[PDB]
Amino acid sequence: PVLVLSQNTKRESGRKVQSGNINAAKTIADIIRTCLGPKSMMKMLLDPMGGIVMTNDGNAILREIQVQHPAAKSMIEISRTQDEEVGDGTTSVIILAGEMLSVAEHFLEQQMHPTVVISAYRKALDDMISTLKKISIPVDISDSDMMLNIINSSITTKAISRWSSLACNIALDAVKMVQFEENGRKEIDIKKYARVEKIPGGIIEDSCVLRGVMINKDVTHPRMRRYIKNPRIVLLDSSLEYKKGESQTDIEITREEDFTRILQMEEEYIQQLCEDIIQLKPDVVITEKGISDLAQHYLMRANITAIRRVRKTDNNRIARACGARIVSRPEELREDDVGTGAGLLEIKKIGDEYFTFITDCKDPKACTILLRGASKEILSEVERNLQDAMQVCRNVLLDPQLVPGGGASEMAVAHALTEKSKAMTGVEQWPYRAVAQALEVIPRTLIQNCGASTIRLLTSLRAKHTQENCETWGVNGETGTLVDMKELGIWEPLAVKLQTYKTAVETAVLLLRIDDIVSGHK
Amino acid sequence: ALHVPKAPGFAQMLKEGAKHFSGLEEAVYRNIQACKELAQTTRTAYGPNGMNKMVINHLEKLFVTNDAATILRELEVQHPAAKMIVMASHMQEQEVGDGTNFVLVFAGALLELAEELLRIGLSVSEVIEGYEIACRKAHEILPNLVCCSAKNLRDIDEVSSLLRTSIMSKQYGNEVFLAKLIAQACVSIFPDSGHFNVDNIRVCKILGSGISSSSVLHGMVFKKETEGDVTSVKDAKIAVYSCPFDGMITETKGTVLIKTAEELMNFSKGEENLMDAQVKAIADTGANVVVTGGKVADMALHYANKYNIMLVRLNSKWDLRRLCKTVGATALPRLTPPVLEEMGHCDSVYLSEVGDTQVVVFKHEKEDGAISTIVLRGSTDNLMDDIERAVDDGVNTFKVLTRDKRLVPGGGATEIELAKQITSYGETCPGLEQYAIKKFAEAFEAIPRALAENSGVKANEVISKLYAVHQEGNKNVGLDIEAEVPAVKDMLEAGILDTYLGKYWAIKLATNAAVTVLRVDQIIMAKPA
Amino acid sequence: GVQVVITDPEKLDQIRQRESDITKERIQKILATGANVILTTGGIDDMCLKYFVEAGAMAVR
Amino acid sequence: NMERLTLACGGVALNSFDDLSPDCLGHAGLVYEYTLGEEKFTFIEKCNNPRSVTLLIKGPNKHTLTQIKDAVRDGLRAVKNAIDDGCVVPGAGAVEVAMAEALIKH
Amino acid sequence: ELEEEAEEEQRILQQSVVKTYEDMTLEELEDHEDEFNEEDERAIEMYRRRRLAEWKATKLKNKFGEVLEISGKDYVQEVTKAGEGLWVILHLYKQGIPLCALINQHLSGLARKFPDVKFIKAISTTCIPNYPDRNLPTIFVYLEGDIKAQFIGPLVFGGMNLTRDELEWKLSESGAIMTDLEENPKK
Amino acid sequence: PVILLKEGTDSSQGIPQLVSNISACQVIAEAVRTTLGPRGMDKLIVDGRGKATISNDGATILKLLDVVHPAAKTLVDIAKSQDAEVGDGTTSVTLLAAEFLKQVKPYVEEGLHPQIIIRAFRTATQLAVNKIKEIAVTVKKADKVEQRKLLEKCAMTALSSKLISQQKAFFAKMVVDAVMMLDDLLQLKMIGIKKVQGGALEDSQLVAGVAFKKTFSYAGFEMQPKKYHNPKIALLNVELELKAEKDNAEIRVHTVEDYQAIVDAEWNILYDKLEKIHHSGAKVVLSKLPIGDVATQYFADRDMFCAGRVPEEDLKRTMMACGGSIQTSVNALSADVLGRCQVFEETQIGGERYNFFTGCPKAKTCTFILRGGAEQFMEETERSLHDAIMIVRRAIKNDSVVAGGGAIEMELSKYLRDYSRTIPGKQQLLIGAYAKALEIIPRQLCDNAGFDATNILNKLRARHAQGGTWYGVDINNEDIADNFEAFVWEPAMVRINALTAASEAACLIVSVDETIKNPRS
Ligand SMILES: Nc1ncnc2c1ncn2[C@@H]1O[C@H](COP(=O)(O)OP(=O)(O)O)[C@@H](O)[C@H]1O
Ligand SMILES: Nc1ncnc2c1ncn2[C@@H]1O[C@H](COP(=O)(O)OP(=O)(O)O)[C@@H](O)[C@H]1O
Ligand SMILES: Nc1ncnc2c1ncn2[C@@H]1O[C@H](COP(=O)(O)OP(=O)(O)O)[C@@H](O)[C@H]1O
Ligand SMILES: [Mg+2]
Ligand SMILES: [Mg+2]
Ligand SMILES: [Mg+2]
Repeated sequence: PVLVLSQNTKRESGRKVQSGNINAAKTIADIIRTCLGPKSMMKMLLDPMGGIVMTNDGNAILREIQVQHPAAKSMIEISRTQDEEVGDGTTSVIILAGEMLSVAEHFLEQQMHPTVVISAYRKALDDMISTLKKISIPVDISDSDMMLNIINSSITTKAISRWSSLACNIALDAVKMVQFEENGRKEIDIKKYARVEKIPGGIIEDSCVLRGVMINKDVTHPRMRRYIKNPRIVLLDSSLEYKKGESQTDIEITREEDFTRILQMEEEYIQQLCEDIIQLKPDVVITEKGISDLAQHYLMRANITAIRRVRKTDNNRIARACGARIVSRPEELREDDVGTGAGLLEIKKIGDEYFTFITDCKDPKACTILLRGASKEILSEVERNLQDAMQVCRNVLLDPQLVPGGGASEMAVAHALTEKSKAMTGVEQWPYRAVAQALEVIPRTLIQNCGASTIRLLTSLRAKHTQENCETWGVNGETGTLVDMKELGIWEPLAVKLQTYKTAVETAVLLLRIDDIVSGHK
Repeated sequence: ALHVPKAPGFAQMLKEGAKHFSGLEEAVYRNIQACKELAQTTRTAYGPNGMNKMVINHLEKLFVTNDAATILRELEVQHPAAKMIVMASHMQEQEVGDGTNFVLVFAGALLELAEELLRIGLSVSEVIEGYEIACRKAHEILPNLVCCSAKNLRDIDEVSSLLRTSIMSKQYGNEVFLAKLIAQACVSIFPDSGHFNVDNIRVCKILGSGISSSSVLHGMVFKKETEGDVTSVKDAKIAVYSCPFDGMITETKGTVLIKTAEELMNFSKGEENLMDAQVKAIADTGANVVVTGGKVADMALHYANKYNIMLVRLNSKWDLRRLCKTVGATALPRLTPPVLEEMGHCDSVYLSEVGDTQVVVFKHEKEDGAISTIVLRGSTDNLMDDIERAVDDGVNTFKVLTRDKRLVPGGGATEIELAKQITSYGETCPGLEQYAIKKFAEAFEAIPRALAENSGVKANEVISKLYAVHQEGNKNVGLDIEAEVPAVKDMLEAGILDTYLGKYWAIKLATNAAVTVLRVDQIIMAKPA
Repeated sequence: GVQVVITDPEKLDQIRQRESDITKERIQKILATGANVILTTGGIDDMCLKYFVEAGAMAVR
Repeated sequence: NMERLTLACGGVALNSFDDLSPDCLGHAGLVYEYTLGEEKFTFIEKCNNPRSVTLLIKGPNKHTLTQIKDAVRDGLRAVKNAIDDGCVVPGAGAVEVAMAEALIKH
Repeated sequence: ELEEEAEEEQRILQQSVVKTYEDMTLEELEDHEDEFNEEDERAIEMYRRRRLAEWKATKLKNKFGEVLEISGKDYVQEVTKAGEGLWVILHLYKQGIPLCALINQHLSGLARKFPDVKFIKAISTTCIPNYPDRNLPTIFVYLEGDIKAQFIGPLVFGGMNLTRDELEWKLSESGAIMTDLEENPKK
Repeated sequence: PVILLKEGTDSSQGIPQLVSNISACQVIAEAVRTTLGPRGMDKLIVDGRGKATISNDGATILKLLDVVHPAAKTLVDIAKSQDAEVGDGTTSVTLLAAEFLKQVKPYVEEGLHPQIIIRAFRTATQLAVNKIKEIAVTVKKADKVEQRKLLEKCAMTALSSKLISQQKAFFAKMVVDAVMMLDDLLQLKMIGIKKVQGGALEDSQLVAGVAFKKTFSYAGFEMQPKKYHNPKIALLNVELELKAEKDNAEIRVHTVEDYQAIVDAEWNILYDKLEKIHHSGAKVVLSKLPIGDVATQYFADRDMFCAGRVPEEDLKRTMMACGGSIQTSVNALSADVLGRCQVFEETQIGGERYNFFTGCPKAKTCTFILRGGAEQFMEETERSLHDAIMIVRRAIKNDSVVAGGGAIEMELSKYLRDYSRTIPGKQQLLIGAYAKALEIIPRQLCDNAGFDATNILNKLRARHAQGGTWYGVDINNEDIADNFEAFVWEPAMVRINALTAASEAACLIVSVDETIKNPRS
């Protein structure tokens, strides 16, 4: 019993693993193939913890799928990459990566070394990026109608398309409201300053983006005012009760006037803190930490509404909305740290909970979407679509370029680099044109999804696309018919398309580079 | 063709251990049958001739009793309809004190007759409305059956004769002695102005001789023993303390700080001097005895011995509160020798040996106090426990008698009269619910019949004789339990009656239980954990 | 090694202010020389971050 | 209960005793205590004008109490929904029949 | 870590079998406050009353503070009459040996760290006659004088890696002897 | 599909259950039937710990059984209650209850009704108690020697049928002296007894003062004199030992001679307590709390006795014997609080050292130094002395006594048989059965004596029919004889309580018809 390696080590090598790799990728391309396009079908996933996730987007589909094949793990990783970078095109990139791996399988089988296939893929990626940038149509940022059209195009393929004309607007407002500048730096920080909050039960079109911040808190005391006209918001980081401190103290009492004296000193310190926070004459005070009973008594004496423990993110959003500044020591609170700009503070009751609104700000740089619906899953889906729309709007804002959708860009770049290929002489032309025909999958998937005969329809699409000045000619998946995207008005941001092509080719290269697998070790 | 799959619906999505019953046969008749079996379980323990039962509860503790509520409480019941029936019985016990077996028997009879009606062809709603209408009629007609109200509640013979019938159901052999004893206990505590309280009548069980040696005292008896050296005091000036009999200590951690030799030498002397000063101050007021709620200090015990103070320790807040009530004192959280107004007075405080159990007795002598105590004597713990239960039921009947008294005939008179009147009323109704009305008749018939069958006599003959006499016009006759033959006896002369409130609440709860168990149409049980 | 012991109550509250003020002082010294970027290996609690934001410098912990 | 009492008895909730004045006292026309079994309850009634009332549910057993609580919740919500908007729909399934007939016509 | 408390409100669940108010003692039971529902409040006050009552009861037990000054002449009184159920951790040592100095300092830190158990320290030579120098670091724990664990050895004890693992090795008794080594293995 | 009771509960509805309960009661009583009568036999019972108990009293034997049958539990409880109330007769009451059940079982085998049976038992037992109260002979003289002789005879007949019967006259006399020298309360804790291994039975002694085992000795003992001819006993509750002042205090000083003054002050506190003890005129020192070695050496240097860690009961007996009073403060050791005894001696008996305070004139407490061969031997002697103590204590109040040996049972049976002739119905048959069951005691006694039960019992019945009462059995002559003239006297209270309890338990057992056994959660 002599073993060079461990007992749990397993080695696999040769063509087989390559084949297996491709197979694994295609399997994931086989799961989300029917979720692409305006006629996408809902997919329901059972959470291991007991929940339900009803989605269409690729990343929210592959996040709840547990796979043991490492190539499948790489596919899930590219899905997460596409979600995190640009926020759209997840199913598109997964489908393209899978089908480019499949079309490379043919050359792999024909005793062709993978390095030439990788080089051809890289050349094709460079050419496709170039010809995708070539056909871009510039957008006007200030045109609200054009941005509404772009977001509607990005959102018409998902659940909230029925309320698109509403939800679109919401997204735009948020992306136009978190927009910020400071020290020569622009943020559009949707993640931290554009919160989306879901309250089950209501009507979809009752949802709206607020000119302020809504959080799920209530006044600490019943007598504090629940309706303020022009509050002077002050934010606190520290607490307003007496605390032990850090160093060990162990005070020693011998006289008969030291215990009551100690308690009176504690009360006097709290009173001093409250008087010092009142000195600036605020109207509503928000703190992350607790409020002692005596402290809120003194705050009531000066007609101040106090809100108890609030999460740090909510306080940052409130500070950004009111223009206030979070402070820790009330001894060091200035006038410029008092938040003027909030136009209303409402302690309203929704269902059986109390929600506080700081709505109607002067120029808030942080918003909140009161997103009302019917169920938690429905609101979760609407939340995902709203995030998609925000990401698309941000991509347009940071990049003024557009590119036709519906499959027109895929066929356009395919034809362009095929015409480029038909001139170059060498052995690398075959994988190059293989990638060219590989991009044809998106129109094919759209036609298969809408329920049309893909063979002659796609042949006619290619034939019509061979004619010049027809690079905007795509397929309408609503009825499955050759249309012009200019008259259909569907365009996707160039960022999403180029990112999708780049990462698809890159991950195809990664999975195509590997020919050995060693499994089992610690 | 060898396996029958589940129906494509609720049957397939149901969990593993869950059970679903639905329909008249699969959900309702099961409940009726289970309730009937539960009622027949305790039917054998009805009336004076009811037989005691031994039950071994889940902790292997014997219970020898014929109390229906206790019997249902000791054995755990698993069927849910039976659970509702026992909840109704327990609520009848809590609201009144007597009437649990009546609740069981009436509910069981009601459910059996309801099953008969449903078999006949009436709908569940028809039976429910009929039962509710007839229950309203029975409640309306019940106040017209009262006879020979009490009107005194302070004559010892009258209250004894009124409680003898409530005691008679359990301790049939020894009936007058317990009645007289409990009447003495309740009269001696009955306040002139205010409301009678049942928490203020205490019972103490000690092993010993037969039942005839149980007694009553106008004070209270503990099973503690004096911690001091003096055991007998006459004209005790009791001082009650809620704090330990020791020098009070800061609740904040305080350590003695000594910085010189003389402080170390004098600290113990000063502490002892303060303790003796406090004890002398307490004893100078005249405090012959002292009762404390906590630990007794050794120095405190020595100084109490020095000044002839009987030191008694109590280890329960309820005990101290009852002692304060019975002596007229009040507990105070500091030593501070009592002022003239808050210092209890008692005639004597014995230390006694009775059943090899040393006791301390705070007895009074002039038949007063807000608390009176029964000392029970018996040769078995379980028999004395049954005696205690009988005493409690008698005292509860007395308390109900302090409210609307309106005594009503018992021994099958009231139920048979109600059944006859309900039949007469139901003969007039021309609707489809008349049958349901004509069912309370039979529902009442279960009460005297059991009384007959438990006495070893024929039941149908007694029922027929009762109808004969009641149709003759005599509405005060009922079963005779000493006849050995089917016979009737006037129930007013026998002086054995029931509280009107007890019957009122028993009928109401029984009808409510039967109606709310008839309403159920589906049952969904989760698998027990 | 060093632990405080308080005999008369009045002397207590004062030291508590010191229990923070020391840190405060150092910050101004660091901020006295026109510094606007703060890098530190150790952690920074909330109060010092408040000093840095009020002054206008960023702190990286 | 602090809010409920300061809206019913008319006083004011106090977190400290720095200043006490007669205006800090609410009024009650009858405060008494009823002992049920072992538990005790305090009734505060005969107020001049209560802005907060209570519903006392009495039941012979727990499941009846829970059923009455659910019924009371549903009824209160229905009445509140009626109050919120000045409108109400015909019941007994009439609105569904009419709506379906209109849908068939459309 | 406190950093997780501020990253985002979405911290739903990860390795939390139970999450209720019954195990929040004092430090965290008062940091949620507004998240404790309203229907289950009365249970929360009952639980806090009971557990603060238990803590107040243990206040009479957990007051020992630091090390003390027992020698050989006081051995019997404080190992046979030190109390009922109170753990006593006898220590036999001599000045000069470094490992036993390490364990002495760690025990001194434990004294304030844990005041429930008041260990006593005594000189090796003038506590038991003719104690060999091969047993310079000695610790044995017991209650009511019934000596339970009396591990002996200069280097087998391992005073370099003592800290927490052998801290709880001394602390945890009246059961399986090997109970805390796997928490902080030397490896 | 759904069950009413939880799976496991089994019922026994009907008269077969009560017949089985009667059978179980007889099976229990068989385990005590042979421990009755002067020719009785002991019984050895071993538990799961391997500790053997040897006894012939019904109460202890029934305690030591792992009884679980409910009716058997009732018999165990009746024996326990009879033991606690009177002191003896537990075997008699158990046998009487079992025989009542046995004689009533053939009547209930045909149904009948439990209520009439319990009514007949109640009537018969109240008639029997009235007869016992009526026929018991009272001396009604209030003499001194006559009453002492009566108590001696009662003690002697109590000791018969025990392990120490052959020394009856030696123990009875002795034990009654103990009860003769208690206050008018008969506090049982004042008859504390001690057992020392080794020595014959006749060497057991009754210390009129207080004798107790020596507790502990520090380095310095055995230098104290062990024989004082007129000491002043000092009963203490203070710890005469150098120790921490408070167990809560703490010393904080900052100078060396302050430290020296503090240690000197601690020594001065100890010596001041000891000096007050010595100057109080005392000669022997007793303390509940421990007495240190320093205190022992100091007392030895002063030529005086000390003994600490004395138990509660020993100190209390000393206080009610030597006439002192317990003190926890040595600051007021007046001459009125010390105890005085005629002789004190630290002697060595049976391989154990014992302290003796003998000669206290106004001593209200005694002590038994019991000698035996084995621990169980002296334990059975303890139980027999306890039975005698209980009998004499119960007889102090009233000199109403009947003659044992089954004579009272035979007279009661004759009276009940005569009663069951003037009443009609089944009540006469049930009373006859009760009376016939009441004669088990002489029959079982002579069966234990290995006699012919039938002939002697027929003789007893024929004599009690006419000729004279108090005629019971006589084992030595194997005949019948006048027990009252034979100076065998049992107080009427034990028979009264035995009959009352036996009737109570029989009525309780007959008055059940249903049993439920839940599944032992
Ligand atoms: N009405 C339409 N008709 C045809 N194609 C469309 C239409 N709307 C969007 N598309 C195409 O569908 C793609 C988006 O589908 P989507 O479900 O968002 O996939 P992904 O999640 O991968 O972005 C875009 O490439 C766009 O060109
Ligand atoms: N001597 C008697 N003759 C006939 N009936 C009697 C006699 N004594 C009592 N009763 C009846 O026996 C019944 C006793 O019922 P009880 O067991 O107290 O019911 P519960 O157990 O529900 O309280 C009473 O209703 C009473 O009418
Ligand atoms: N010397 C004796 N002569 C005749 N009968 C005796 C004698 N000694 C005891 N007995 C009888 O033996 C019976 C049993 O007494 P004993 O075994 O001593 O205690 P218990 O009564 O508890 O069994 C008593 O009823 C008594 O009358
Ligand atoms: Mg999209
Ligand atoms: Mg009853
Ligand atoms: Mg005897």
